Amino acid sequence: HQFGDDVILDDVQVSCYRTLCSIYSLGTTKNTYVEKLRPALGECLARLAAAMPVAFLEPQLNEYNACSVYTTKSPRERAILGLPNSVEEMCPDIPVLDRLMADIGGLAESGARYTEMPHVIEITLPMLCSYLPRWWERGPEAPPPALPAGAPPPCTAVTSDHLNSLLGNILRIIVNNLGIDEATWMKRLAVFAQPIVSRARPELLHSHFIPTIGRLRKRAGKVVAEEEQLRLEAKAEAEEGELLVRDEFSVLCRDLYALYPLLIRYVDNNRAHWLTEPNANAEELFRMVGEIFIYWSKSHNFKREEQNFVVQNEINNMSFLTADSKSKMARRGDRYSVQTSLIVATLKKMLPIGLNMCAPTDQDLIMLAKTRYALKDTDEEVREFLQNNLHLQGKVEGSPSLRWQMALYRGLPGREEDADDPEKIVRRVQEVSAVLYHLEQTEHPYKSKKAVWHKLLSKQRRRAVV
Amino acid sequence: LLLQTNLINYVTSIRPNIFVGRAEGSTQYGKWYFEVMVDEVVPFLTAQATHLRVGWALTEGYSPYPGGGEGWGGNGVGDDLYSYGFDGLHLWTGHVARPVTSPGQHLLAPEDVVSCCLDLSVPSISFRINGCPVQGVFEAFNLDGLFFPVVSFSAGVKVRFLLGGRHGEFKFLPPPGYAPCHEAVLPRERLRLEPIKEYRREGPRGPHLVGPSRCLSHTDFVPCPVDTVQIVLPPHLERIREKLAENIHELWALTRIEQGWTYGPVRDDNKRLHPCLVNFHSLPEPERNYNLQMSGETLKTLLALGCHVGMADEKAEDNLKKTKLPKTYMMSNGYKPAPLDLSHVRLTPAQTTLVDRLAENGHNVWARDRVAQGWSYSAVQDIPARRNPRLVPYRLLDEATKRSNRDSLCQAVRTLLGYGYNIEPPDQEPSQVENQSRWDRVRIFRAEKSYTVQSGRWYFEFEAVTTGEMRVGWARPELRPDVELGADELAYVFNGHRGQRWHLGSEPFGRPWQSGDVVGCMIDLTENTIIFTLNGEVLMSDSGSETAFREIEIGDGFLPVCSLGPGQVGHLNLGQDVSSLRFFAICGLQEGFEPFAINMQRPVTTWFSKSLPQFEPVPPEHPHYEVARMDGTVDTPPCLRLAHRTWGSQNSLVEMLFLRLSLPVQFHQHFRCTDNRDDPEIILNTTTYYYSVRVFAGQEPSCVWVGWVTPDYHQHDMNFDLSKVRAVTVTMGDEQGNVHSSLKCSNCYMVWGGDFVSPGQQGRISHTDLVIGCLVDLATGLMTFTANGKESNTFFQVEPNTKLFPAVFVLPTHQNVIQFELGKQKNIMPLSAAMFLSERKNPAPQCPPRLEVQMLMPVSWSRMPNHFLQVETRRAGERLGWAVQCQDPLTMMALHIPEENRC
Repeated sequence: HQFGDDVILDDVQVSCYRTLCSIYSLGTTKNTYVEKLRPALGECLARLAAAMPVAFLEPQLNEYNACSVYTTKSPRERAILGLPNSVEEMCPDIPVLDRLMADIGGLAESGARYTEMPHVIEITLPMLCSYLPRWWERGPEAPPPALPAGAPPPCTAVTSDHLNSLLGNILRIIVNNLGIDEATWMKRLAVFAQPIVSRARPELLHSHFIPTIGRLRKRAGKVVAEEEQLRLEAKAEAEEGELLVRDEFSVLCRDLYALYPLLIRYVDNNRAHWLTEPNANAEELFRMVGEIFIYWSKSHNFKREEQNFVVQNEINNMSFLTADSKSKMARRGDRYSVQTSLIVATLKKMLPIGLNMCAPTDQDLIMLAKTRYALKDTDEEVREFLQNNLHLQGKVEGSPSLRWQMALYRGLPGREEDADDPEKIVRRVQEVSAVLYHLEQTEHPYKSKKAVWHKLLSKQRRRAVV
Repeated sequence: LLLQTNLINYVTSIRPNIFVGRAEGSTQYGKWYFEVMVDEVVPFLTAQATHLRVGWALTEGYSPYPGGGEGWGGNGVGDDLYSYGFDGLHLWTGHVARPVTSPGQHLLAPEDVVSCCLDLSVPSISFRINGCPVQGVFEAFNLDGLFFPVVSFSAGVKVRFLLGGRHGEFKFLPPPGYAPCHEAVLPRERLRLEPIKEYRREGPRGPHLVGPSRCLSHTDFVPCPVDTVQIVLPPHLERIREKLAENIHELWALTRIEQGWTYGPVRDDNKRLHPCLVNFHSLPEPERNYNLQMSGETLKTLLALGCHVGMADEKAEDNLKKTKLPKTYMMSNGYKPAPLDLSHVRLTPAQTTLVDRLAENGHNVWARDRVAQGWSYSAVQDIPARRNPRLVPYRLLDEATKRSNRDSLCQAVRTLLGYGYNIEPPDQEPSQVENQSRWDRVRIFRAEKSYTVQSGRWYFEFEAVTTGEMRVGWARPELRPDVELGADELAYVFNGHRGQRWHLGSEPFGRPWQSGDVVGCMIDLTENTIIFTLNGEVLMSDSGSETAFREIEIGDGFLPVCSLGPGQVGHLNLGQDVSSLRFFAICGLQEGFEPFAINMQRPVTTWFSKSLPQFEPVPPEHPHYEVARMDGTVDTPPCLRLAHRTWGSQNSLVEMLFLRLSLPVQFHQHFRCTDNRDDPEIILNTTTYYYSVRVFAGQEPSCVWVGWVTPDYHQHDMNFDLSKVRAVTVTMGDEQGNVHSSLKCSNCYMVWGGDFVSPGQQGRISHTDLVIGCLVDLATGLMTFTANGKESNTFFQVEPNTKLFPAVFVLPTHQNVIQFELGKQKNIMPLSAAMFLSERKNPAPQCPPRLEVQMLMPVSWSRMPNHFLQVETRRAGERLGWAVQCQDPLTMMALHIPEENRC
């Protein structure tokens, strides 16, 4: 409710400073008791940073802030209640934004694991995720009205570059701690990092997102290959190794539910551009998510471990999907649902990219490839099938709709008619058709009543079952 | 009988933004003058003659909509009882042209100047052609609203408004006491030429749909300060009165200094001097004589408004810190009045609201007082004429004056607080404006039913130029214009003023738009879903729902629809040109949705809700009202009886009901130059006809009006009274006086049952039934009434060829209200003989099926023309005035209903 600038002014600032600076001091202490407490401390610290009206990380410019005790009060005050006489001394232990951001970047490039920098992940980064946006609003790059922009200097210096750097460093940290068995901090890091993704620049895609999803996709491919081998060889041993692959699925899904929620926001803020000016990196990311979703639909263990992760870890997923409206504040099925699943949601969001890849004429080939995939043909099989049935491409001369659709295809700057080639068309149709077919299966599985739980017969024979 | 067709030109009306009126206590001058100069006129650009008319019109009722209307269309000045016009040879009112004599009679031609004068006291409207008098005047017309100059024209015209001063230069001197209309432009507005009640304009990307306009009233100019006469003031307030007075004097002096006035023996604005400023005691008494009451009124209003006033610190009330102006600043006198220090005083935000409120009241009191003295408003200041550019109630005032008044008042309040008289503001209270009528508030635009879709995936866009009340979505073909969009089951819409989705009620959905935001409405009839996007982002409920609506039943189908509230502007793109769609590619294309008009050669035809009330047959299934056709007996005549279906029940509808009969009686073209058995010769040669209305016992006659209506009655007034009937008098005389003719014109001719109820307020409810009889002689134009066989004094005289419908206006107080009795008196024919040619000579009363009860319905669907007249408005210059031009012709095929005389 944006009440901080009116509530925390004179002594509430002192109390909030003291709380903030003690909580930051915790970083030095290493103990068993601290470990369990750092999550809640970091959450409280984040909410304090979002609300607290001063910029304690940028004190040198506090002179320009009016919601500060040092400006509001006379120097003859602040002496009756012992104060350092300088904003910097209020608690110097907390570093400035520059130093803190530099330390985060250094750890990320070094490859530090969670154990080396646990204070950061659990306490510091959430605080920045709440600090940087609030002060980006009040600093330069903010929407300037004439007089407000020209009159008082901005206390803060936050720009979109700070947020982009922080997001990149966070992604680097996650990839460095990607394979580890125990990464309970990821779920919280994602929820804290979500807000700052809006300022994310386009270059972040190529710099960070593509390699992450590529590594994760490759791991999923290896695990499903092991699953196929374990099914190929079916013994009492098959019970063994299945535990292993389920563990791999659990850790993998943890990494996915950490990374995707940020990507969804990045897509929602760059889909318009990716569709107006086509982006090859966006298409590659679509291919990645499509492969992952295909593995998800094909594998029984992958899906069930995803569900288990979600239910045990109390992941909302509806928060991640609907946060924009929420942020702006203007039953097992309810807890987890396939449609709520991030794996399906990200793919649905990026599907427009893959359909933009496909020209309108290719729709007939897409339908045929869907039929073949329902016949359970392989990727190379559908490729050669469409290669031999390529002549069958749709013709605009027959229908008027294709005329204006193809006119728009021209209107796209990146598109050139001479660029289209048979191999491109067959590959493109293969990818989009596979994704759409598996998505149809997911949408209308008919999986219901597979294990009836109406238990009507048991309500009838209730005395007999006992 | 058969419908008639002819080709007619489109006619448009243009007015300046000058609005004049008369009301008790109004700050507004009665007499006004303007001129119109003709530059170029094409008599016959088409087969139909060019249309040009000049005159005055009334805001509340002059709604000439393009194309169809009364008579054969071409509605303009004088085609309604709200407008008064002059074409060169005739005076137009009520769609009737009355010849008027002028020297060199001729239809308006180039190099002709029409001088229009309006005197609101009489009231009267007069004309002069090229400096020569027009031997005819409108008078005795209604004053229920504001008057504005207007010219109605077809294509083939160039004209220039001359309003005086800069905004035109008069060619003939205004007559004495008649002000130029340029003096009426309000402080907050600038002079301009505008259409009247437009539902459509052009813009950069395309046509903009326009909602109803918010218009002023003659009462708005009346200042209405809160009453403070009956109160009592505490002794501390009485004593502080004079000190506060002299203090505001010295503050006035200080401000006047900072502007730059020095000591002067004379007060004038050019003189650059301020006498009062010598000492805060030396101020002349007359200034005190004015401002002591002003000071007292401050405190009296503080009491009236409910603010709690006490003493906080008598020590500060006695002793005060005094801020002295800098000795650096110099005065002729050498003494500068030193006011109280403002720094030691702080005011809460509630104090600021109190300041706004007391400024309202102070300005209104001053205004109202000057009005009693005889002052009036005028954009140009003339003190000898008692005209002021500020003599308007505070709300209409300009922000600059307004701000000066807040600052003065807030300094005065801080001065009182320095005196230490504590003031506690009361809690704020809500209020409702009720500016427009509910029917006139909202306009609905929809696609034509031909475009109804029962299958597919369709997309269309709606840009919101305003951020106010507008709703966009999908509607069923039988959508009622009357109901608000989404309240019923016939519409699924989104309202971005609040972030709501409407279908059978409101539910939160999505987020409000900003200016320029585009709402993409998508409908999937394969998945049976409705989707809304805002600038490429799918709006979601307070959940994960991507669909506003689900499980829709296709039924008849769906149509694009939008609703604009007052002061609203939208742009509806149905996708005829796909390139014009800004967010279709971002959302809708890959999803497969197609534009609603992807492969349509011509733009989709639209219909809009027209708030002009028209008479429609009473629905057989109407929940509240039932009409019974009662067969005639030997003792009783044929009858049409009205009953209240839902009387004495919650959900019942009790409101004014305007009813007429479907068929008229028409008066002769040429009027003649001057037991209980009907005599055959008399009854066969008579021209007198009769009907009656029986008001049943339990129905209050005071709530009943009986008589006739002309086919131009469109007045749907809940607060109905015979004073609301439109009336006008056309008077023609010789060059000097010598009135040859005086004709009264009115759309409504009726009698009040309160005039016939014997004085019986005690036991007002009467077991008896009241039978009001109405008689008309179709050869003399004479209309008379009977109460219970007793002749009433009320009589009417109407011109030949007039059409009149039997009419009853009633407010039900009973389940059995009224009975149209279509019978006869001795030697008088019934209405059937007059209505039907075959029965002209048959006295036997009878009610054929065509005769039926029709009820006034405020709103109706009307087709929006595909093309609109292109009108150029400009300011040619200071002397030339404001120029209006229409050069390109437009024609419409008109279908004319003869009995109703509309097209």
